[PDB]
Amino acid sequence: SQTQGIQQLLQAEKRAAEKVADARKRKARRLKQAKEEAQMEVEQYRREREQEFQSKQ
Amino acid sequence: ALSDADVQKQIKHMMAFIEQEANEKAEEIDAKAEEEFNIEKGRLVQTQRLKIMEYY
Amino acid sequence: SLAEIVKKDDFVLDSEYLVTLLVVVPKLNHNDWIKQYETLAEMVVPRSSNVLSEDQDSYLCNVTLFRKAVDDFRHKARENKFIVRDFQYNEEEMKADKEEMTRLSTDKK
Repeated sequence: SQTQGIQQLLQAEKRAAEKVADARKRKARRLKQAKEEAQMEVEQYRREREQEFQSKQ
Repeated sequence: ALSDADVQKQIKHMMAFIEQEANEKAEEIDAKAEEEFNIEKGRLVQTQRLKIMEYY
Repeated sequence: SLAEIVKKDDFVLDSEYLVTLLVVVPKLNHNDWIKQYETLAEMVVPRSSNVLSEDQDSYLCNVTLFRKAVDDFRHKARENKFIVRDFQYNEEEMKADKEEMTRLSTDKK
């Protein structure tokens, strides 16, 4: 590898780092999405429980 | 006599794992992002649901 | 000591995958090493060879090549009667040696 191989290696490493970093950022945002969606789910569960409380009362 | 054929042989040897193993690392990071969807949703808000159930 | 031989321009430092190696080579096999070093290892850089320095019996020559292929590079180099002078760019050592030499000379005076 005189010059072509070094160029291809550099692009390969840059793309690899981009893949890993993008996956990490996706994971972070997706964890935030998990927390938000499940918070809404628990809000719905709370609404159900309050309705049942009203019926019981 | 090597010319650029030997260069391309080493590049065929090298690229196909240096780029693809990082791709697989990205894919398993996403898979663990799904597993952590599940872990967060079954631990944090699960404890929250248990607390409110205790209150109820 | 390589206190007064190497230079930073001969080294490809801080690279991701490549490194400069130093190899003493006999005069009788200098051109032979130049024609053979591209074949001495794979993932090497043709036309990266150079004559860093010389003496009355050999040539200290530097080559840029892959870090994984250095093992077989030095192996085949030993197969072709070339002794690898293992040393990387260390300005600290060189300046320390020069300054210590001058310091002890002046101290003795």
